[PDB]
Amino acid sequence: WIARTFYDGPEKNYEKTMAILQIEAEKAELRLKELEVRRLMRARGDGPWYQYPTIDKALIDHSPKTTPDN
Amino acid sequence: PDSWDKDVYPEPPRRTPAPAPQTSLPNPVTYLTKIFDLLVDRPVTLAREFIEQQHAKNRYYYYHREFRRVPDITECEEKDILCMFEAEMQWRRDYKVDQEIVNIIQERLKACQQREGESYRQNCAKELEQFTQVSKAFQDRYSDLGAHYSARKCLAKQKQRMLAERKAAKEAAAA
Ligand SMILES: CCCCCCCCCCCCCCCCC[C@@H](O)O[C@H](CO[C@H](O)CCCCCCCCCCCCCCC)COP(=O)(O)OCC[N+](C)(C)C
Repeated sequence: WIARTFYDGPEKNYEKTMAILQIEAEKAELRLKELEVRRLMRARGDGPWYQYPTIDKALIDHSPKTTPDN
Repeated sequence: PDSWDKDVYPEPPRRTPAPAPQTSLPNPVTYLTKIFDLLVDRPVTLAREFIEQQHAKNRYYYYHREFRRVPDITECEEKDILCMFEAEMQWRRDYKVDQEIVNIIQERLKACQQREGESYRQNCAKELEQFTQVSKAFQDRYSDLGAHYSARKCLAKQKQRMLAERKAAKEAAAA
């Protein structure tokens, strides 16, 4: 009676643990990958992250400058 | 009794002597056990008959759970958490069953010691040998894992033991 009215079968907890473990393992591997990706992007700078500004080239004036040699 | 298997828990055929009264004087044990029978055993028997009929009026069953076999920790990839979970649960169940086996053998040994009385040292060599074999196997499996044991630690211990065995056999071959 107690088992019927207060508790559930082993399958529920078993498969819930399976799902929880799967989620947590994915989160762990995601964290490790994210750290490695950050290291690579900060080292090389070829990614979208850690992009530091440079001078905009639309500011350059391309016109004769009173002197042939610029 | 049918409530337990006679093969798992064996007993000798229970030979008992027959009363050989060499004197005519009445032994108080017989009369006293007869009056015990009359004053105790019959009322208890009748109460049990009542309870057993009431139980027979309402009959229902319960089942022993069956567990499937799953791949063990050896067929598991180094980081595959799901198979490791399955294997760890299976290994823990097997560990509990092994503990119960050792318990059964120890119960056999204790019953032998009490039953054979003054000649237990000779008449319990069978149970002692069985308990020695089972104890050696159980120790080889689970002796030193400590708290925080797992299937991986047991596998590492087995691998170390059988590496030592392979080295010893190779040394014997090349002796
Ligand atoms: C001899 C027979 C009786 C044996 C003794 C039994 C007594 C039990 C009392 C102790 C209970 C311990 C806790 C049990 C409940 C745990 C919480 C929850 O799980 O229980 C819920 C039920 O709890 C009850 O609704 C409430 C229990 C409250 C008990 C209070 C007792 C004392 C009250 C005293 C009041 C007196 C009157 C005021 C006087 C001033 C249902 O659970 P549920 O989430 O479905 O579980 C999922 C699995 N299912 C679906 C299969 C069930």
